[PDB]
Amino acid sequence: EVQLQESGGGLVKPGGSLRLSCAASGFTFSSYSMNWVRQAPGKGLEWVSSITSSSSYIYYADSVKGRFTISRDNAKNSLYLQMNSLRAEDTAVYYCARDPGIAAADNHWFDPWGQGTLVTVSSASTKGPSVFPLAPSTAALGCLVKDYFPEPVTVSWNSGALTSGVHTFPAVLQSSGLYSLSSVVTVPSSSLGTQTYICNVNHKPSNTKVDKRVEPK
Amino acid sequence: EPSDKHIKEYLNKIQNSLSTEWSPCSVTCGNGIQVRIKPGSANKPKDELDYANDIEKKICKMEKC
Amino acid sequence: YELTQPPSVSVSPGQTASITCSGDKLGDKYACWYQQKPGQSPVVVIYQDTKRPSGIPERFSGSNSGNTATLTISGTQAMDEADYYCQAWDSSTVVFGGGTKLTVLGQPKAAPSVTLFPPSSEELQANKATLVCLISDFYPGAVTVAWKADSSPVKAGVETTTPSKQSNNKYAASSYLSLTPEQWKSHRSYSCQVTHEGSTVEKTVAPTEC
Repeated sequence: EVQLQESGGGLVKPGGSLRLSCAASGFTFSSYSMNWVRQAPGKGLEWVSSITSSSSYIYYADSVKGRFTISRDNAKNSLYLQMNSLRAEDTAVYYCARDPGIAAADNHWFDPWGQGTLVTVSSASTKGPSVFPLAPSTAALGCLVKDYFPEPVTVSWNSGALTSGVHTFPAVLQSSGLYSLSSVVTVPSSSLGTQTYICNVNHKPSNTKVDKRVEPK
Repeated sequence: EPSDKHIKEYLNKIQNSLSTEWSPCSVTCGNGIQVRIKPGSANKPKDELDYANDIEKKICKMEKC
Repeated sequence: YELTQPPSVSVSPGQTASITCSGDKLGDKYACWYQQKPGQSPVVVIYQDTKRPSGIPERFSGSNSGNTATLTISGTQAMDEADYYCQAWDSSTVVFGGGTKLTVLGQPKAAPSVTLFPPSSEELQANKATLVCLISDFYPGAVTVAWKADSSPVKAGVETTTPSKQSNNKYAASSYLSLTPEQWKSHRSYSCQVTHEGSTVEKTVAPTEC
């Protein structure tokens, strides 16, 4: 399984610096050109930088030249993006991407892509969520994830053991500038006394995880 | 005079054998192309190759019609 | 170098969608196409002008010549709704088109399912209170949400999302009403009212009920 996993995103002050990493597996990382691509929320894809297998040839988009530095450690199967002098307009999901094309034919495409990591450039401070149970009356139960910043928050149920019937709703931006979201799961009403239901709310930008038990009444 | 795009199509076609050795002729009857990596680029890894810098082409004339 | 795509292409189910990507002598370059569904990473569906990765449905095809690369989806299904990006290469710079949002029209209408949660006991004991109105499985993707305190329209404390596409191509939305515990306990009821295509689904909750 060819896989790329980014890390290092989160909140960063304007003018600050942040280093993204991308861990590769399932292919001979040391022989492939690797790329960074970014996507501002609600906007399009924008190429950022490329580096060949041996690091001998490096290129940058004009919008990041002189501020970002791409690098790699083949022995660690890792790709890096050092981001300096960040501005509000660098806020984006940053994607790791492998180029398995044919460079001799000028034939380049990206496959696969990582899951992305969200970088938020803002002067505001982080705030972890307040999590409350949405007790059931099949039944619907869930978790209210209240007043966090910045995005994103992930929600699993029973540490990923419960996936069917799970609906995590996109967060609402509030007048306070904080976000709130909800996640609900539809479960058989008969399990409401027997099965334990716990929502695992992860807010990596504030280093906060909450595991909220949701019981009847 | 084959276009560069058509030459690149053949490069992709024989991507598994592309090397500094002249490829087989692109056709078995008529005027085709042969391609290779420049000898001076023999020590470049595949992902550091470039069509305009590293690829040579020559016409071949096969008579098996 | 710049690549240009139409912002929007629409198609009826089972019909052909034609998504173009344009640029100066694009035909002399190699073009590829990525599919991106909401909240997911892009996935290549065509590369090297015409090549389809294994696992990509056979109804995706591509061509590139002149100044236009064309992504063609025959017999478009609702599950093909997504943004589609073309991409090329120019002097070691990778260039993306601006993206085309593909809409599959004429899907079956669906009234919203509405679930309204009262404030939790934990939140009330924290001296806060939020009513949570979760709206799902409606099509098309346009609703208007209003709240009532007993029967008076609420004009403050309401936050409502834009509708977003679900995995089944119906839409979801959520609306939150912030109030005090004393407001929650002193009113007879609160209502979330979701209007979709001129018809309204109202859910009500009360402090004196369980």
